[PDB]
Amino acid sequence: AEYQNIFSQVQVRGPADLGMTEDVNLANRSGVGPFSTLLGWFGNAQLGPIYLGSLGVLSLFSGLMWFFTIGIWFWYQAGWNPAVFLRDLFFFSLEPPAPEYGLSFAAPLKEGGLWLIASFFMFVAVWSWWGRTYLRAQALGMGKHTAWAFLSAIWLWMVLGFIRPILMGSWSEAVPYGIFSHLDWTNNFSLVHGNLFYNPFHGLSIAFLYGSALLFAMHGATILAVSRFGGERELEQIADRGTAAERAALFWRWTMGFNATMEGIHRWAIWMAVLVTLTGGIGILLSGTVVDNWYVWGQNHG
Amino acid sequence: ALLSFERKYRVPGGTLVGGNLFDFWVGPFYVGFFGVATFFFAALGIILIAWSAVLQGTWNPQLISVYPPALEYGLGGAPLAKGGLWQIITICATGAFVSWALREVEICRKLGIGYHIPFAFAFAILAYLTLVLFRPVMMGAWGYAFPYGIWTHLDWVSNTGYTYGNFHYNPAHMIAISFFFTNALALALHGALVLSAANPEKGKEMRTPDHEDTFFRDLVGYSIGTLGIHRLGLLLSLSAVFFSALCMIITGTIWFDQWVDWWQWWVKLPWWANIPGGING
Amino acid sequence: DLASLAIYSFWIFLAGLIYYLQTENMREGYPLENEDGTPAANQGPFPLPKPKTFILPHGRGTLTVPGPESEDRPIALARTAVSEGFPHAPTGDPMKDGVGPASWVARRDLPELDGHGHNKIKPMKAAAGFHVSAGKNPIGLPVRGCDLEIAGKVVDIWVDIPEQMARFLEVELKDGSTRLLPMQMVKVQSNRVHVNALSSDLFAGIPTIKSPTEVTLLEEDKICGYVAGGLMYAAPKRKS
Ligand code: BCL
Ligand code: BCL
Ligand code: BCL
Ligand code: BCL
Ligand SMILES: CC[C@H]1c2cc3[nH]c4c(c3C)C(=O)[C@H](C(=O)OC)c4c3nc(cc4[nH]c(cc(n2)[C@@H]1C)c(C(C)=O)c4C)[C@@H](C)[C@@H]3CCC(=O)OC/C=C(\C)CCC[C@H](C)CCC[C@H](C)CCCC(C)C
Ligand SMILES: CC[C@H]1c2cc3[nH]c4c(c3C)C(=O)[C@H](C(=O)OC)c4c3nc(cc4[nH]c(cc(n2)[C@@H]1C)c(C(C)=O)c4C)[C@@H](C)[C@@H]3CCC(=O)OC/C=C(\C)CCC[C@H](C)CCC[C@H](C)CCCC(C)C
Ligand SMILES: COC(C)(C)C/C=C/C(C)=C/C=C/C(C)=C/C=C/C(C)=C/C=C\C=C(C)\C=C\C=C(/C)CC/C=C(\C)CCC=C(C)C
Ligand SMILES: COC1=C(OC)C(=O)C(C/C=C(/C)CCC=C(C)C)=C(C)C1=O
Ligand SMILES: CCCCCCCCCCCC[N+](C)(C)[O-]
Ligand SMILES: CCCCCCCCCCCC[N+](C)(C)[O-]
Ligand SMILES: CCCCCCCCCCCC[N+](C)(C)[O-]
Ligand SMILES: CCCCCCCCCCCC[N+](C)(C)[O-]
Ligand SMILES: CCCCCCCCCCCC[N+](C)(C)[O-]
Ligand SMILES: CCCCCCCCCCCC[N+](C)(C)[O-]
Ligand SMILES: CCCCCCCCCCCC[N+](C)(C)[O-]
Ligand SMILES: [Fe+3]
Repeated sequence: AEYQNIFSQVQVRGPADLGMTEDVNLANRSGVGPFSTLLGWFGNAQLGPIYLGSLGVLSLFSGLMWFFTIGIWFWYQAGWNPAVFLRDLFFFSLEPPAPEYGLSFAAPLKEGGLWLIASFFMFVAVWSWWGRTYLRAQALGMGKHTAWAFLSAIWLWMVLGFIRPILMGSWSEAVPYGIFSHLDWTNNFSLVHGNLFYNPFHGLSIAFLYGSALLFAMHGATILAVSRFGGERELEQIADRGTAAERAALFWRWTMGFNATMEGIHRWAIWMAVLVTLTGGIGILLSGTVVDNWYVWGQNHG
Repeated sequence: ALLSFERKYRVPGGTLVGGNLFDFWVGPFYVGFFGVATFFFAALGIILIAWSAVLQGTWNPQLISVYPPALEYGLGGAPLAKGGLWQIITICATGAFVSWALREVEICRKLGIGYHIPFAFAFAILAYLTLVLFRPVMMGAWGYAFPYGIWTHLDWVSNTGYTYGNFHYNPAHMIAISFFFTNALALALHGALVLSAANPEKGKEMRTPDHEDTFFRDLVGYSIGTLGIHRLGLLLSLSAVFFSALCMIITGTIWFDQWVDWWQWWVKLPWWANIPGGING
Repeated sequence: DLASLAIYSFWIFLAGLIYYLQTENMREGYPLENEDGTPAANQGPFPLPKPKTFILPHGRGTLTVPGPESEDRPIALARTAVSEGFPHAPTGDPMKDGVGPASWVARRDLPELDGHGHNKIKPMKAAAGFHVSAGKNPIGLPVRGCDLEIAGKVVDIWVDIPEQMARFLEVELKDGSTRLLPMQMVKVQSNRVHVNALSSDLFAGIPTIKSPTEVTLLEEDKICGYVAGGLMYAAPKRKS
């Protein structure tokens, strides 16, 4: 049996790594968290620091407020009884206003008002978090790829809770906050739109979701297979190609007749991933606004 | 026909079967004994599909479909026009996939690299086999297997799922899904992070892995590191598939009722089953 | 209808994206070559992209790709057939010559640097104050090769500073000099470090480093290529 590099055999530690400075406002960085030997078998042992800042605080406060608003409603649905809370945890649901209120903010707290407030908090939490992925790259002089990628996830999210409801004319079209209910919503959405398997953008979204796992399995396995030549030091392989990057490319050229580079694999990666939610958001956004029934649409192609 | 750096690696050796007999390339493609096996299996398989198409009476790719034996045939043979072709195509598919994995192993050995790739691929093969072989066998008929057709295979997924109600309630399926979504999330971030470092703001120098750790600690208070992320993408994607296979192998065998009802075990726990209020009282 | 328009558009977009992606991934290794090193007649349907330039940190320069490709080293292999597509036999000792699974690339003969401009990899003794934090400490253990003979003993671990990981074991041989062994190619056991890639007589042949407290990207490639090459090339001296 040979060593496979899934878990490390020996961990080493040195002074807490406080990170690169560049243009980062250092006043806004925490101290270092603890060191987890458990984590260190698989990844880095070090926790923190983290960056705080004004946007950070806003996003976290907002995110908590979203979480607590749903949880308060849940406790209420449980009649304040801890045992019923845990029993029925996956069954509770904070639901959007009924169709009759349309897009108005005029529904009672118990019948949708609270849904809108939780949604409001979720909206400022996510967008200020988006702001943070741009700003943390900026302060480090880095490209904006993370924020561009995040924006694609945000797109499916915005379509589900915000843009599709607005275009349909009511908040009742949006997704409820609950474990089992969000699933029922999903199954129902497909039933009511003539089976999402007939939506070409749903099938594309699947090709990409499956493609992501295919590609991450390929890439992750390839890098590990060449880690004995320093393959995971990808930035320096980009700047100065080594025998790791060459054995990697040739594995694939010889197998399937074409190959990537150390930099370009990362572009196949980012795109395979973002296209899950890009095509997904489009398929949902079209559902009910333009196409009532995918099976029907599919019979006419147009 | 060769990459500029390619020649020094095209030495003899690494084969599992046949010594030097198949130790060669065709254009970029390595051959090997398992390249020959793959060609043979794939070729037969494709020919059999084209024959199954004639017996179905269509050539449109959106309509060709090769269905397994109906349930009454059990685990036995079937006339070719009525399930036999599926059965032979399935042996061909299996032979092709396994040959492809073993050819990948020959390529690893010639290249002096780890075996992680064919090992990973073997998970996908195990998933295919769960659906076409393991599950049908445990259930007692080939006809529970999915058919080979573009849309018909989707009909099978829909019909199979709704046999158990909303298939979302399969708990192994919930875990599988979570690994799929988490995998895509991590793929996005890995691609973006490497590229943000390699392609910094205009005029700046390439960032370092130190910047990559920094960015992710700044953002969420942790960074798994450059070895860790590749360990992670691999674990997430193999776990997603392990749980996919699991979620199906347990369906129609140990659990065959409506998956939503499985969850009653928690609600019916004696401590709280009978307290009024909430959703289930 | 708008859905028809969106789907048709998407497929056009996707063809464009795949074209972009495949050409990005042609920044290294192209143009394709015949086995003799001259440009191949058939380059395929994707053309080379416009060059881009990476600015390297710490005065190391730039990299522009695609650019002229050359091995920048002698390749001790010769044809075994009269036509394209067959293996090339080593003309000497492929481990010493650095071909096949023993290959190395003519990377820069400088050390990789961290974000502060210091050597990324250092012996732990010179890395303040890094130490083993978990697992069996390999330092002091005998090193055994695939011939089941002792080749030497571990005298240090070389560590990646910014990423806090073990990268090599430094092993001292019978003559008092040392070699680097990639961490990925050894098995730390309770009483020994086991190296399946190399029999013990091949340890002396491991490429040496020029300065005792740093290792260059070129030296890493030669060391790692050589050790991996033992899998194929030390197989006669291994050993169930
Ligand atoms: C895509 C179409 C559907 C949908 C279809 C499904 C299906 C089908 C499944 C899920 C599943 C999940 N979905 Mg959903 N899901 C939708 C939109 C979302 C959105 C959103 C838009 O904001 C959220 C937060 C969730 C979150 C959830 C998680 C509860 C769960 C695992 C997600 C994951 O691995 O993420 C990636 C991992 C992360 C890093 C973050 C996720 C962490 C989770 C735990 C936090 C999310 C909610 C949180 C408040 C729950 C805490 C539980 C207790 C109350 C303490 N879904 C839309 C409406 N989702 C799976 C499940 O297990 O459901 C029970 C599942 O089988
Ligand atoms: C995995 C769980 C389910 C199932 C669930 C679904 C669902 C749901 C969907 C698909 C969809 C797809 N499935 Mg399916 N699928 C199943 C098993 C398979 C198997 C198999 C095990 O052999 C195959 C080859 C396919 C392949 C297909 C593709 C036609 C299509 C896009 C897949 C993709 O990009 O994947 C990711 C991998 C890559 C990106 C690599 C590319 C490889 C693809 C393009 C291979 C195509 C093969 C096909 C045209 C013909 C193969 C036989 C030839 C004679 C050689 N499915 C099982 C039964 N599949 C989607 C679709 O639109 O169908 C209409 C879709 O919505
Ligand atoms: C009965 C169910 C229906 C069906 C109904 C739906 C519906 C409805 C939808 C999908 C969607 C999808 N379906 Mg479908 N689905 C069907 C069958 C399948 C099958 C199958 C049969 O094998 C598969 C593989 C899939 C696969 C997929 C995905 C390709 C796609 C969602 C991608 C995604 O990453 O979303 C997950 C990612 C997100 C939801 C974005 C996350 C948003 C960000 C901003 C997160 C915020 C989180 C934060 C605030 C919470 C913090 C908590 C943390 C702990 C901190 N479906 C059947 C036919 N499917 C989605 C789609 O795009 O369709 C086209 C969708 O809306
Ligand atoms: C109405 C339908 C039901 C449904 C019922 C089912 C059923 C039924 C199944 C799933 C399964 C899946 N479902 Mg579901 N499920 C639904 C809702 C969803 C939703 C959602 C958001 O609503 C999601 C995300 C999912 C997600 C999941 C995945 C966990 C899983 C599919 C991936 C997989 O098995 O890969 C595994 C990968 C493979 C099988 C591919 C292997 C192929 C390799 C070996 C070779 C191919 C090579 C060749 C032919 C290529 C051609 C060569 C060319 C040159 C390219 N389901 C609804 C509720 N679901 C499936 C599963 O787990 O299967 C095990 C399954 O059978
Ligand atoms: C491209 C498609 C894929 C994708 C990509 C993606 N997601 C993204 C981004 C990108 C590239 C990131 O940049 C961003 C990120 O920062 O990731 C680390 C993110 C992200 N995607 C996330 C989740 C997520 N993404 C989804 C998946 C996907 N994202 C797609 C598959 C899903 C699914 C599948 O449903 C989930 C649930 C987050 C981890 C992160 C966005 C974080 C965010 O918007 O935060 C807003 C709210 C908060 C700031 C906190 C919320 C409150 C919590 C409920 C409280 C619990 C914890 C609390 C923080 C503790 C506080 C304690 C202190 C008081 C001490
Ligand atoms: C385990 C994690 C994920 C994964 C990993 C994975 N896949 C792998 C590998 C790995 C690491 C590769 O090494 C290997 C590869 O070479 O990739 C480029 C591969 C591979 N994954 C592939 C496909 C694939 N993987 C899939 C999924 C996954 N692969 C998992 C999500 C899927 C999905 C999700 O549906 C598909 C379609 C191929 C691109 C490739 C293997 C190619 C191969 O085996 O070639 C040899 C055989 C042929 C050339 C054709 C055989 C023809 C048959 C005899 C007839 C066809 C019968 C078929 C059953 C009918 C299907 C009809 C459909 C409409 C259903
Ligand atoms: C222990 O108890 C306490 C209370 C302490 C803590 C426990 C709390 C609990 C149990 C919380 C549980 C939370 C759960 C289960 C939440 C799950 C949510 C899920 C599954 C979400 C899934 C889908 C969400 C979507 C798609 C929502 C999208 C939202 C938007 C796009 C926002 C749109 C904004 C709107 C409508 C407001 C408009 C306002 C303006 C003017 C912008
Ligand atoms: C851009 O690459 C990535 C890393 O960044 C350098 C990570 O760090 C992580 C985070 C991974 C883990 C294991 C979270 C759990 C850790 C704790 C705090 C228990 C992901 C997903 C990732 O994509
Ligand atoms: C998310 C990371 C948490 C995973 C922790 C798993 C720890 C595995 C430890 C195995 C150690 C193996 N060995 C023999 C070297 O000790
Ligand atoms: C998704 C991963 C979340 C990990 C959060 C890690 C938090 C780091 C805590 C740092 C606190 C250090 N301290 C006490 C000195 O301020
Ligand atoms: C990063 C690009 C990779 C491209 C992979 C695209 C696979 C196409 C699968 C066809 C999906 C068919 N349909 C009708 C559902 O759209
Ligand atoms: C989406 C699947 C389409 C099948 C095509 C597979 C792409 C392989 C391209 C490599 C071609 C090899 N070569 C150099 C002979 O052209
Ligand atoms: C509340 C769901 C949170 C998302 C994380 C993964 C979802 C799986 C939840 C089901 C747990 C499965 N099981 C068997 C332990 O109950
Ligand atoms: C960050 C990697 C961990 C995966 C998190 C995604 C939620 C899936 C639930 C994990 C459950 C896995 N397991 C085996 C403990 O049940
Ligand atoms: C999922 C994306 C599918 C497209 C992959 C097929 C692209 C093949 C590129 C082959 C080109 C190889 N070549 C001749 C440039 O060396
Ligand atoms: Fe990578």
